[PDB]
Amino acid sequence: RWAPIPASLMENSLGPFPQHVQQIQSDAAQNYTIFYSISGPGVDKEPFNLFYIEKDTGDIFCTRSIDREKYEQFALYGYATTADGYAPEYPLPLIIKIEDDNDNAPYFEHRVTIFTVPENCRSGTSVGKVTATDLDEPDTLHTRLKYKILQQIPDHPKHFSIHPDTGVITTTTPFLDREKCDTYQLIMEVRDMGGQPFGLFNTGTITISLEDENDNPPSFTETSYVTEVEENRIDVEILRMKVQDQDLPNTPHSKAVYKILQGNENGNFIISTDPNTNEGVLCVVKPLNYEVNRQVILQVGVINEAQFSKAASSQTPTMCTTTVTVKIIDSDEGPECHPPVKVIQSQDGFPAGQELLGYKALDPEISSGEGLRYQKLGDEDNWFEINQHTGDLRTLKVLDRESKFVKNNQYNISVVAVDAVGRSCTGTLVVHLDDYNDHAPQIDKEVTICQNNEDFAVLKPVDPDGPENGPPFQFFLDNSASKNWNIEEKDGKTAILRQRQNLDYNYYSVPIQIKDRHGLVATHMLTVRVCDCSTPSEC
Amino acid sequence: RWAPIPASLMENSLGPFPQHVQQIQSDAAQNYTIFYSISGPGVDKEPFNLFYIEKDTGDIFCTRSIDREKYEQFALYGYATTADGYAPEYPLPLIIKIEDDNDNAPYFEHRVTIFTVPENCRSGTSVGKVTATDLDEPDTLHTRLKYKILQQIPDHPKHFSIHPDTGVITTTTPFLDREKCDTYQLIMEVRDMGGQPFGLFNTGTITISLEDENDNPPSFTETSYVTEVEENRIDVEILRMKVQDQDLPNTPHSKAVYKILQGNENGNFIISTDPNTNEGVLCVVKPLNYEVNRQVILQVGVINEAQFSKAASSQTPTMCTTTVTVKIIDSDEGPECHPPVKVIQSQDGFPAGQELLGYKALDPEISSGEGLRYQKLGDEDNWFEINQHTGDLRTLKVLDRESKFVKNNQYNISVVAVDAVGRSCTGTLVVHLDDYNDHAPQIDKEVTICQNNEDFAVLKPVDPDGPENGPPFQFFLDNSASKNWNIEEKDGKTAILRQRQNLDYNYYSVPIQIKDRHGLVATHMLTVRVCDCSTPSEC
Ligand SMILES: *[C@@H]1O[C@H](CO)[C@@H](O[C@@H]2O[C@H](CO)[C@@H](O[C@@H]3O[C@H](CO)[C@@H](O)[C@H](O)[C@@H]3O)[C@H](O)[C@H]2NC(C)=O)[C@H](O)[C@H]1NC(C)=O
Ligand SMILES: *[C@@H]1O[C@H](CO)[C@@H](O)[C@H](O)[C@H]1NC(C)=O
Ligand SMILES: *[C@H]1O[C@H](CO)[C@@H](O)[C@H](O)[C@@H]1O
Ligand SMILES: *[C@H]1O[C@H](CO)[C@@H](O)[C@H](O)[C@@H]1O
Ligand SMILES: *[C@H]1O[C@H](CO)[C@@H](O)[C@H](O)[C@@H]1O
Ligand SMILES: *[C@H]1O[C@H](CO)[C@@H](O)[C@H](O)[C@@H]1O
Ligand SMILES: *[C@H]1O[C@H](CO)[C@@H](O)[C@H](O)[C@@H]1O
Ligand SMILES: *[C@H]1O[C@H](CO)[C@@H](O)[C@H](O)[C@@H]1O
Ligand SMILES: *[C@H]1O[C@H](CO)[C@@H](O)[C@H](O)[C@@H]1O
Ligand SMILES: *[C@H]1O[C@H](CO)[C@@H](O)[C@H](O)[C@@H]1O
Ligand SMILES: *[C@H]1O[C@H](CO)[C@@H](O)[C@H](O)[C@@H]1O
Ligand SMILES: [Ca+2]
Ligand SMILES: [Ca+2]
Ligand SMILES: [Ca+2]
Ligand SMILES: [Ca+2]
Ligand SMILES: [Ca+2]
Ligand SMILES: [Ca+2]
Ligand SMILES: [Ca+2]
Ligand SMILES: [Ca+2]
Ligand SMILES: [Ca+2]
Ligand SMILES: [Ca+2]
Ligand SMILES: [Ca+2]
Ligand SMILES: [Ca+2]
Ligand SMILES: [Ca+2]
Ligand SMILES: [Ca+2]
Ligand SMILES: [Ca+2]
Ligand SMILES: [Ca+2]
Ligand SMILES: [Ca+2]
Ligand SMILES: [Ca+2]
Ligand SMILES: [Ca+2]
Ligand SMILES: [Ca+2]
Ligand SMILES: [Ca+2]
Ligand SMILES: [Ca+2]
Ligand SMILES: [Ca+2]
Ligand SMILES: [Ca+2]
Repeated sequence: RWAPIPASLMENSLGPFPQHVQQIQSDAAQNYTIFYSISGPGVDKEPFNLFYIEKDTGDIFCTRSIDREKYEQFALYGYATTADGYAPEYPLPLIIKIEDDNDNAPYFEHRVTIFTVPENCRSGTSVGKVTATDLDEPDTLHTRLKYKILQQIPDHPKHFSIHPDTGVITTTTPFLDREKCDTYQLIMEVRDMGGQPFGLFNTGTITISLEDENDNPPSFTETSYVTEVEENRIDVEILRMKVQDQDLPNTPHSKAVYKILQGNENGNFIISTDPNTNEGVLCVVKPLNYEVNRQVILQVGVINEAQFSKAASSQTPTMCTTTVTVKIIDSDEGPECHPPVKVIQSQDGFPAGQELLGYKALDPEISSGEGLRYQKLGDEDNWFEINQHTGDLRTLKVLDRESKFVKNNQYNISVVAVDAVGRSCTGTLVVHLDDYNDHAPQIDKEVTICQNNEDFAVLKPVDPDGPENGPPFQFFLDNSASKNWNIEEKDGKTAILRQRQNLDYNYYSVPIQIKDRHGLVATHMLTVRVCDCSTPSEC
Repeated sequence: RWAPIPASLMENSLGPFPQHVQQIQSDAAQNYTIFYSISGPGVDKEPFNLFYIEKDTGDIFCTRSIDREKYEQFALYGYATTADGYAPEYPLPLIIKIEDDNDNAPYFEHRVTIFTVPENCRSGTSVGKVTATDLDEPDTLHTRLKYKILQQIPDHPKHFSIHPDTGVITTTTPFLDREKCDTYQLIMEVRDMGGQPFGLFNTGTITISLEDENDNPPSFTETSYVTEVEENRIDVEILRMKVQDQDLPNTPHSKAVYKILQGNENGNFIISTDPNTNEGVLCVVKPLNYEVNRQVILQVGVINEAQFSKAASSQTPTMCTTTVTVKIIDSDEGPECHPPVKVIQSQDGFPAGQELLGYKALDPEISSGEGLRYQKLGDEDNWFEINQHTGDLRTLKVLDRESKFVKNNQYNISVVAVDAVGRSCTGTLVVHLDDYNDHAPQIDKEVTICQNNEDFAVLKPVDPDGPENGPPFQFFLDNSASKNWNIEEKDGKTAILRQRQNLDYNYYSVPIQIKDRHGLVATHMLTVRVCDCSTPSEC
């Protein structure tokens, strides 16, 4: 079957109705009469009675106006029957095609649309795309939409340009900046018919608001800073420096972050950020001493939580920094005494009535150290006497390491220094005595031996001198015990009193001399007890 | 077969070519491949390659612009065959109908055309009809013509009016006159599109020339005429009168015809029309006699060869006529003599030397008959002698009816009258004389009779007088022969000489008297001889 050739009706005909469409006719109309009849969606179906046919002339007619956008075409059947109801001709499948006119204006899905763009973006940066629906016959001039910007606000300079065919808005300058203007509005138009002035149209708004980029570093209020704090302070804020950021406030592009760049090596200072005011609070956390440093110079800088961009302040070093000089003020302190211990050395044979360098107390204000009233405290055998105005020492006794108040060969005396108000230090003074051979080997003199269980005694000398000036000892007999006693010296620190087999139960006496390593003699009278004991207790 | 549904093309398509017309498609295409092809006057016939079909898509296209006025529609055949040569479809009869736009202006067949009408016609008289060719599609606005006169010249009054739809020119007044205006021009316009101002148009001329009708009778130059001709003249023109006709000259409406209305009863005059000058020649054909009438007065009229019309001077009495007075002149004539014979009566016994009224000779100039010199000619026995002046008779001899110069009782004598110049007539005078009884019956005297074969004779008298003064006669005897002779009168002119038986052979003498009807006696002596003869000569 061949496709039917379509007759065409223009939508929105006003009249006069009934309006004429086409004329169907059959050649078999000769010889005998024929009754023309019609049927299809449009006559005996929905929509009803849109068409009808003159029973004789075969002329088709139209009873009402048609909206192409509701009905695009009608597929009908043409008939040729006769009064008797005979049917010479098969039915004619015809179609009536509804043609389109520009009876619809293109409109915008939404009155006002938003787009957003990052500031400082490249020109030709495409920002977005608009689309308008036009219900006319598609892919025809009646539907060919053309876009263009009707007006921009602020009016100049124009930063936007829309491609008329696609509807893409794009940028025209690279100089978009949120800090100069944060939002632009464009009034738009859609004209069908290819944009020719007899086209149908509507307008709409399209607001463009810029998204912020951190293209501005923060900057301090004043060009440079100065302040004051007292020495030996802690947990106190020195100053508050405020800052300016030209970007979006209360955001990582706005919030500041300070850093002490140079000057804070020891850790004396710390800086932090008041979160409610975004200023930098400078505090003292470890104390300063006026005497060591009178002036500290800090260089503090500021940065944003989030990073910098735009490539004008990014390649180049643009953290803005100011130099804050913190002055420390003087407090007149009591006296200090470091190290907590001084030490001086001397010979053990050091004479009395001598002057010796004692504890030096350094006054912090003036290094001369005068104006102080020293004072001894912990002196046992009173070896010393202090100079009240210079803290020097005067020997009273002859010094002597072998004193029963000499542990480790040292003597302890503590001194209290006092200033002209009531403040006081304390120092400890160690007296390290070097040794001299001023003693000789000493021993006990009450010897004791049993009879049938010992033929000897063991006698043990002790040189109170130092290990260098002590043993090895040398033991001599006096010949008072000529050939009734004898002594032998195996080691250099022990000796054994060998009696001879000529003994009585009595108290004999044997004089014995003993020598130190150098040759200092002592003489010792031993009273030996000769008991018939067993153990060294039964006597 | 159902009639094909036509797809439509606008003539004068600008483009863009190739342009899409319609799309042929076959249902049997889902089964196996089909290659579409078309053919008809428009593809492989004339005009060639205007159309073509995409073999697969079935779209028909058009390659060039079409002039509907060259080709009103194209009847094509669409074919759907396959590579294998199968043919699902019989060929599809298509027709591509070319639509018309108003691209032709209606024009006039001839720049200037002529029509003609007779003058003095009724208003609404149809003069002619114009037709313009417009090659556009008939029965549409593109050809719906409206006609109109743009200008008529002479400008006023407008005598013509054209019907805007049909193109028939008509008259508007009845006052058309060729003698006032012979020709009109109409400047015309034809506007298609129903004469609406955006219609196409052209102009033309239409000359109207009036046909002449005889609406003017001819009229004489002079108000009246006078002239002179000679008495007793023949075959000569008396005068030439010219005439005026304001109609079409040298035509049956101009050429004249004269007729004598009154005055020419006897037939003296005849008039005719000179064909070379159209004037009237008045002639004499029977002669005039000055003495009878000195002046004749004629009534002449003139009319046109062709009859009069318009029914204002044709229905109404308008033959113009003039009175011609023709003067007759006197001619000095010879003498005339009518009747050519006179007759006069008299007694036969009329005396000599007597005067009698004779022949009258009429001189025409003066009726006195004087100035005339008469003269006798034919008088035999000289009965008369004529008077030379006037026409009298003088008896010379005594008159006598029984004269031997008188036949039938009349006497002829001719007289010639002569005037004082030399002209002469001739006349005869018959003299019928009355009878008198002056003679008596006379007879011979020589009788003849025989004896034995005759007893009587026969004698016959003759009275020279008239039958009235003659017989019947009466015969008397003198009684000289007492009883020897006797006569009897049977008839009125008979006589028989009866002798008696007492007779002897001798020569007797018998007196016989005889009288006429009235009683005049004569005596005659007969010498009668009676011999014994036999025949009428031998004695
Ligand atoms: C006389 O005064 C001096 C003052 O220093 C005493 O000598 C000091 O002895 C102390 C205790 O032995 C030493 O203290 C240190 O202690 C830590 C742990 O507590 C240990 O790790 C160290 O090795 C050291 O022993 C101190 O260094 C030492 N000072 C000096 C200058 O020698 C001395 O003991 C005093 N005399 C008497 C009789 O107490
Ligand atoms: C219809 O009538 C015509 C008369 O000219 C005739 O030729 C034709 O055959 C008729 N129709 C049929 C189907 O025979
Ligand atoms: C520019 O950018 C917008 C959003 O990225 C697009 O919609 C447009 O087509 C062009 O790429
Ligand atoms: C675009 O402009 C028209 C002006 O004709 C407005 O009516 C419309 O609302 C939109 O602003
Ligand atoms: C688009 O929307 C704006 C409001 O944002 C209107 O002012 C404008 O006329 C258009 O309707
Ligand atoms: C300084 O320091 C000592 C302890 O080392 C105290 O005993 C003295 O009284 C002073 O306060
Ligand atoms: C009037 O009559 C003329 C003939 O005199 C026609 O030619 C014209 O068409 C109209 O009928
Ligand atoms: C009819 O009249 C017009 C005047 O507009 C002429 O131009 C034309 O030639 C025709 O004579
Ligand atoms: C008819 O003819 C005359 C000239 O004879 C033109 O003047 C007129 O315009 C029309 O062509
Ligand atoms: C009168 O006279 C003429 C001559 O003058 C004759 O010819 C005529 O016959 C008549 O006698
Ligand atoms: C009488 O007779 C004569 C001749 O005698 C004629 O000549 C004349 O005319 C008249 O008749
Ligand atoms: Ca619609
Ligand atoms: Ca549209
Ligand atoms: Ca539409
Ligand atoms: Ca920026
Ligand atoms: Ca920014
Ligand atoms: Ca910032
Ligand atoms: Ca200090
Ligand atoms: Ca200080
Ligand atoms: Ca101080
Ligand atoms: Ca010592
Ligand atoms: Ca020692
Ligand atoms: Ca020693
Ligand atoms: Ca054309
Ligand atoms: Ca046309
Ligand atoms: Ca036209
Ligand atoms: Ca006239
Ligand atoms: Ca005339
Ligand atoms: Ca005339
Ligand atoms: Ca005369
Ligand atoms: Ca005369
Ligand atoms: Ca005369
Ligand atoms: Ca006589
Ligand atoms: Ca007589
Ligand atoms: Ca007589």
